[PDB]
Amino acid sequence: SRGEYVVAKLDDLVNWARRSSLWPMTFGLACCAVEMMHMAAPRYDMDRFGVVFRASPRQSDVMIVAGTLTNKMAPALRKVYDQMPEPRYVVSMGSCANGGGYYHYSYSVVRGCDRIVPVDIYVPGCPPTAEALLYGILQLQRKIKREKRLRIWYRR
Amino acid sequence: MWFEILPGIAVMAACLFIPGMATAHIHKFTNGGKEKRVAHFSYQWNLMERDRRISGVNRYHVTKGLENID
Amino acid sequence: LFQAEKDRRVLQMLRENLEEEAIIMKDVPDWKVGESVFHTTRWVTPMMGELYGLRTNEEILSATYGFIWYT
Amino acid sequence: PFFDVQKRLGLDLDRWMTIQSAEQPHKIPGRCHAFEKEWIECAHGIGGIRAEKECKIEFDDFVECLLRQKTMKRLSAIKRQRDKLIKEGKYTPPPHHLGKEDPRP
Amino acid sequence: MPLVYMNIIMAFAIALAGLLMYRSHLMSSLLCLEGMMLSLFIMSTLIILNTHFTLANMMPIILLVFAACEAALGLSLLVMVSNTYGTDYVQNLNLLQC
Amino acid sequence: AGRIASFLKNAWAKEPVLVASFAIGGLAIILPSLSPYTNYAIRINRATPYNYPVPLRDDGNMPDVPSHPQDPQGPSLEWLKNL
Amino acid sequence: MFMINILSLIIPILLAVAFLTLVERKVLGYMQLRKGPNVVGPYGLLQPIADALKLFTKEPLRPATSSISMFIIAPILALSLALTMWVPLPMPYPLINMNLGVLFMLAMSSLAVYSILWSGWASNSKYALIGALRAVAQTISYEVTLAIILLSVLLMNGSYTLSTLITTQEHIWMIFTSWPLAMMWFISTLAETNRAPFDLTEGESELVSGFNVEYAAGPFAMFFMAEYANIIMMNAFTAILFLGASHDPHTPELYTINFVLKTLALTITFLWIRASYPRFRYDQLMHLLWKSFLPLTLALCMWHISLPIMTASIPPQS
Amino acid sequence: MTMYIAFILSTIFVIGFVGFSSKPSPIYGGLGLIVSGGVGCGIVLNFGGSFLGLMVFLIYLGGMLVVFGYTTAMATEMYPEVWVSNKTVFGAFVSGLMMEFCMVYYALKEEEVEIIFKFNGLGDWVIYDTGDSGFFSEEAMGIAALYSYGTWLVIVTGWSLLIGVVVIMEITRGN
Amino acid sequence: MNIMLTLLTNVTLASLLVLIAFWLPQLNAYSEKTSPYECGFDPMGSARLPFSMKFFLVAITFLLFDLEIALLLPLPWASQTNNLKTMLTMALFLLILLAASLAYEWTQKGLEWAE
Ligand SMILES: CCCCCCCCCCCCCCCCC[C@@H](O)O[C@H](CO[C@H](O)CCCCCCCCCCCCCCC)COP(=O)(O)OCC[N+](C)(C)C
Ligand SMILES: CCCCCCCCCCCCCCCCC[C@@H](O)O[C@H](CO[C@H](O)CCCCCCCCCCCCCCC)COP(=O)(O)OCC[N+](C)(C)C
Ligand SMILES: CCCCCCCC/C=C\CCCCCCCC(=O)O[C@H](COC(=O)CCCCCCC/C=C/CCCCCCCC)COP(=O)(O)OCCN
Ligand SMILES: CCCCCCCC/C=C\CCCCCCCC(=O)O[C@H](COC(=O)CCCCCCC/C=C/CCCCCCCC)COP(=O)(O)OCCN
Ligand SMILES: C=C(C)[C@H]1Cc2c(ccc3c2O[C@@H]2COc4cc(OC)c(OC)cc4[C@@H]2C3=O)O1
Ligand code: SF4
Repeated sequence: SRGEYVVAKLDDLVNWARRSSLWPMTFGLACCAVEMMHMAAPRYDMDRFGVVFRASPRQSDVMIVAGTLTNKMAPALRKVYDQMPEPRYVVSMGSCANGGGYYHYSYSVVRGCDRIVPVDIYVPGCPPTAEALLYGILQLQRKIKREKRLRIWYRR
Repeated sequence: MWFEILPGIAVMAACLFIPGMATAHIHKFTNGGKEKRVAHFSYQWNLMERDRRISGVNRYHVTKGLENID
Repeated sequence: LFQAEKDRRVLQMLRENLEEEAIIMKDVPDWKVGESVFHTTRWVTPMMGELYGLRTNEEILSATYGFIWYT
Repeated sequence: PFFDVQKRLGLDLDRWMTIQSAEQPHKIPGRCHAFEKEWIECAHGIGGIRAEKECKIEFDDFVECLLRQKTMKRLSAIKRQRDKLIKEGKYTPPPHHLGKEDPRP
Repeated sequence: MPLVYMNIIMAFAIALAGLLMYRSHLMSSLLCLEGMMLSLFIMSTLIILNTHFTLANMMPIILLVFAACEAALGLSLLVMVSNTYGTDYVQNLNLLQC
Repeated sequence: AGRIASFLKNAWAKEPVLVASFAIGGLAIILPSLSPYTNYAIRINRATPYNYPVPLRDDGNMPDVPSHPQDPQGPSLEWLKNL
Repeated sequence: MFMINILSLIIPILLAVAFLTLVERKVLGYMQLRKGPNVVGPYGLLQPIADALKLFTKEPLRPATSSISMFIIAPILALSLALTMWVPLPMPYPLINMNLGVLFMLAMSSLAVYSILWSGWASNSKYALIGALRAVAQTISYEVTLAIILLSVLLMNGSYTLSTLITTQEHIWMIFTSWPLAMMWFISTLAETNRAPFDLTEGESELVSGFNVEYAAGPFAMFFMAEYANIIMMNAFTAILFLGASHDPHTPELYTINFVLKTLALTITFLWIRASYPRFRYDQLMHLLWKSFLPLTLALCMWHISLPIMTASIPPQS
Repeated sequence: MTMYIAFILSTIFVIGFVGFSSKPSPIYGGLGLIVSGGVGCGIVLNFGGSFLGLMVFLIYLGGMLVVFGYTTAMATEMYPEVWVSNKTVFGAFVSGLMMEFCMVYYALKEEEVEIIFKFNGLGDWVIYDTGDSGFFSEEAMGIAALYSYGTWLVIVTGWSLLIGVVVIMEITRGN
Repeated sequence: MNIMLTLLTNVTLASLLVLIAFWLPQLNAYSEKTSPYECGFDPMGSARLPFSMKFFLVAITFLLFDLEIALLLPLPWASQTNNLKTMLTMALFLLILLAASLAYEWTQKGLEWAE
């Protein structure tokens, strides 16, 4: 049908815009953030992929959890994530954010950020290299390229 | 590259060319091709009104030369 | 030259206004055609409401706001 | 109260602005220059009490030049009579009052 | 008088009535005073332009000047009042009676 | 000569902007009175014909008034054409 | 036919803003030993389109605490004033020919400030409030000096009309007559457009995002377009004021090209300026404008009042 | 009454006056005064006073910005009031709007005197002058004559401004 | 007429842009999302509480100086008078008083912010 073709093209166009212009919130916790700083460094230059740090949660598309989430910090992390306008995506960076990591058996550590927020991409490492984080970012872009919102609305 | 900034600057220049050039072209087209008259003071406006009245077509830009003296 | 043409144009428009004012005012009981509002008998410059009053709105705008609105 | 130091010293601190018939820049006249000139010359030295009564004609002309109330009333009468004649269809305004006048320089 | 003159005059009357009534804030009454100056400026400008009084074209400008000082004056008083009470409420100006 | 010089040197060392501002202001105040071209400026301002020159009615004894614009009488702007 | 002219003035300016985003990103990249956007499209040419599409397809949030009416009004006012800035500019023929163009543009800028003021106040955020007060301070710092600078430079033009500036500079540039003013004027524009080193109302190093911290998606996009359009317009105004190109009444294309080149040069000058130095404290900017720029501006105003009288060189227009 | 432009602008002028005359939160009052200043600039421009309108608009915009700065500091009003958030503010706003409407209706349909005198209408275009001359602006020359004719005005105005600066310094001293 | 059309078109374009911004994307508002932002943790007080301004005196001075610029605005026209000496004297006198006001407030520590 022509409607199917139209919604397919519109979904592609919409997906392309979202994938291309990804704005992660300027937010780091621990060790891994330093590696994130190296992804914005001249060698890798995430800005050339359309990726721009933005301080305000509202003007942010991605939240990169780069570091250990503690029990004292979890409410703050949840709050900023909530204040991101949709669509929003979460990338878990490093062992500490993935599953607690080297502080897994600690009284003051949340064992993985996925108990607080839903996670899209899990980047392993301690810390993941700037190439590892960049690979995870491109994987998230490929995942966004794969999603279909207008097709589901049309079939439903 | 450093010359890869040039395509964006060229697109900027192409975009910024359009306002002034289009304004000049529209001014020529609407006023008969002769640089739309400027009336900063009332005397110039009176001149324009006289031209419009004597044009016989209600357009100020239509100019009557020596061929109206018989 | 412009002064002479302005004088003739104003006088002509006043004369047409007077002739029509006579035409409309047939049977108004105590109406004097062409009566002034000034005690003095000297010339008084027309109000421009006296000139384009009985005329179409387009040239009323042209006479009033024509210069101000022209840019 | 009023200490006329300007008249005593011949200074003209603020008398240049009191009337519109007094030496405007570039000789630009007021819209009712003649009427105010006549009214001022009528009542120059006779005094306020005599001026308010003996120079009332010039003052009335000046005020009706300023506000044009009588002219507005006359024009409104003309307009309403023309409108009532038109509404019942007996006037037929001429072409030159409808925008069809042969223009002149 | 045209309708424009009556509109400006009634705007001045509205601003004066707004000043003469105080709700709680001194800043609102200062705004009403400045509105009265604005209405006076507009009215005098229309009167001068209509009658072609050339030399009077400068008096509205002077008018604006003596608005600002007055406005400035008011603002100064306000901060002092605030410094005494922490609020610009006219209720606190009640130490002196009739 | 020995006190104001030291004061000016210190002011130039510390506040060059104020020294420049006061110098420019003093020059702008003083030089216009000491200039021969101010009268020329006033004459140029007077020579601009903003409004119509209304002719005077001939009574018979006005030798300094011209009868035609190109007559030798009347003001001349040849001082302006070479200025 | 006037609507066609309005659209021809509006749409190309928006496109030029969209691509000035790319130009600034690439200039900063190459000045910081990197490349900048070069992936989305050839040489990054499609990056602005992607950014706009992403921004206008993302949801907009209305804060519960914030007043909604003024919150919505502020970006509309900012963008509309940014677009209205361009109508009196002669290129070489203005869209609207005004007898008082400088005054109109100056007044319009004052109106534009309120949108920032109302964005900060209406957001009801402590961070939002701080940026708005910095905007108040900045405007208080810069307007007076900017106004006297315009008056002093226009004393040699004879009138406030912008089309007379081309005739004034038919033989020489105005910057050869008033270079000490131009410098200050340049700095004043940097303060008027909230640009580095005076990016204080939206200071990201202290205020996270400044006045528009609570804004997202479309309203934020409109604020961003208003910012960049104001940048380009002020640089065009500087070019017309101080760098007077020659005009051929039979060939206005040459004037348009030369003016556009000068405007682009000044815009690249702002981009070069932002990367080079750190942000000013908002009290240091006020002290710089009042204790340094104001005395020189007053002295130069006196000098430029006196000079035509001293040299018998008063401009024509009454 | 052609295009009703002057009348519409005057009506908006009075509406903005009523809005800030209802004594609501100062932020709203400044907004209304800005609106009234802009429409007053338009009214003055329609009569040929371009410089005065632009001048009045410019002064008020600068003045209001200062008023906003002061309101944020000293009239903050934790729950700021809008024209529909309070009983008395809405009452005053509605009363002003209805007085505007009734006076307009009576003066337009009828010819009634309010305080001074009555009116007829027919638009504000009638009072014009059809003056046809000049390579200059009469308003511009009238304003520029301040430095040649109004020397006394310049003296008193400059003295007043300097004294005003001294007055502000002395008043805000405290101690 | 042309300027009013220009303003109307600009305002209409901005309003259409904001309408597209608010009606095109999918919206899922909830209480947590709309809460005021303050670095994750909930703000202590409110935005409405008084905000001390340390440059109030400079603000009043700007109010007074703003008026002075209006007086200086008509100077270009005033330069065309036949009484050039009087106009120059008055313009210089006005600028000298403006500079004297600035100097007086500077020396009286009026340009320094409150602590
Ligand atoms: C006129 C309408 C105006 C409003 C709408 C906007 C109009 C213009 C919008 C822009 C049109 C083109 C945008 C997309 C251009 C394609 C770019 C291309 O690179 O995308 C590829 C293909 O894109 C998708 O197949 C489809 C995207 C576009 C959808 C079709 C176009 C629909 C709009 C056509 C214009 C008219 C629209 C009318 C709407 C009313 C996928 O690339 P990607 O794999 O990521 O790149 C990876 C980089 N690597 C290689 C290094 C890894
Ligand atoms: C009795 C004691 C006197 C001294 C006391 C001083 C206190 C009073 C303030 C000043 C009073 C002096 C009166 C000056 C009024 C100005 C009018 C007069 O002087 O003539 C003018 C001359 O003005 C000159 O510029 C000289 C006067 C300017 C004075 C300079 C500054 C004075 C200020 C000092 C006191 C002010 C307060 C303190 C300031 C620090 C006009 O000249 P002209 O252009 O041919 O005519 C124009 C009219 N046309 C166009 C029809 C031809
Ligand atoms: C009546 C003449 C008018 C014409 C000239 C005026 C034009 C405009 C200039 C005046 C503008 C306002 C000036 C205000 C002056 C105030 C100075 C002041 O108080 O600042 C002092 C410092 O200023 C000084 O050093 C004192 C004055 C310095 C010299 C001023 C000029 C002296 C004479 C110079 C010119 C002489 C004539 C020209 C010759 C030039 C050579 C060719 C304190 O510094 P702070 O910033 O507060 O703090 C610093 C510590 N943290
Ligand atoms: C013969 C008769 C002539 C009449 C007089 C004319 C001669 C005048 C001679 C002096 C003129 C100099 C004035 C130039 C401008 C004044 C600059 C100034 O003095 O301010 C600086 C400050 O200037 C700055 O800090 C600028 C900061 C922002 C920098 C932004 C980028 C730098 C400039 C980029 C290039 C600018 C291009 C200008 C022209 C552009 C084209 C229009 C001093 O500040 P502080 O050192 O902090 O002193 C205060 C503490 N005591
Ligand atoms: C914005 C670009 C240029 C760079 C800079 C930058 C990022 C990403 C994240 C951050 C950041 O800098 C800030 C400030 O300096 C540190 C220093 C830190 O370690 C000392 C640290 O660890 C959590 C975090 C931070 C901030 C962190 O949010 O990309
Ligand atoms: S995963 Fe390793 S490098 Fe990253 S924050 Fe945790 S401990 Fe530091």
